[PDB]
Amino acid sequence: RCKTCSKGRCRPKPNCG
Repeated sequence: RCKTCSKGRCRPKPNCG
């Protein structure tokens, strides 16, 4: 549960790929 979805956008984490 490291990946987070921005407000409206959904992208991978910088360190948690």
